[PDB]
Amino acid sequence: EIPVPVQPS
Amino acid sequence: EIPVPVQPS
Amino acid sequence: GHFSVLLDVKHFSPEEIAVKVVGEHVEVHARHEERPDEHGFVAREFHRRYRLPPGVDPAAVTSALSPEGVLSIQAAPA
Amino acid sequence: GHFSVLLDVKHFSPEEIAVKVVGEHVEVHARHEERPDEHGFVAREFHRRYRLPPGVDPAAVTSALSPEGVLSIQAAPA
Repeated sequence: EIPVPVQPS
Repeated sequence: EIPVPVQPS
Repeated sequence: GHFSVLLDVKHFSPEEIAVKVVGEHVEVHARHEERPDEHGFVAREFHRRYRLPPGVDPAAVTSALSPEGVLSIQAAPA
Repeated sequence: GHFSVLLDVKHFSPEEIAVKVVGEHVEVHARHEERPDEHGFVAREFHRRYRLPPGVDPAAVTSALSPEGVLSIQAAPA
């Protein structure tokens, strides 16, 4: 399992 | 706690 | 008193919706297990809570689901 | 290969959305704790799963949330 950061845009 | 049946209509 | 709410529960079948009176509140718990769709799989869940007015008997609370997917929870005036 | 999905996540803030690569799938887990509304309280939760094509490196998967509430998950062509 790899986490994916949710980038604010 | 009391359960409420969801009557199909 | 009375109680009357209308809810849109479009993604859930009658067996996927649980209505209960807990304390001074009416709780709606809707959950559907993972199901296929246009792009992947989707599982959905919600919990709504409404207060039950003092003059309303919890035993007088009924719930019905219309073929349009509108859940109505009611307790007739006492 | 590539991966590109767009999702409407209108009820959730960036901190309420978790994107992860588990196996051969990209998972989106969105959850918000109970919050007030016009008639009562409401808590919402969803789980979406999409498959990750073979030529796509899981480390190349990025995610961003637009001010309109559109979540885009992408992995540029390799």
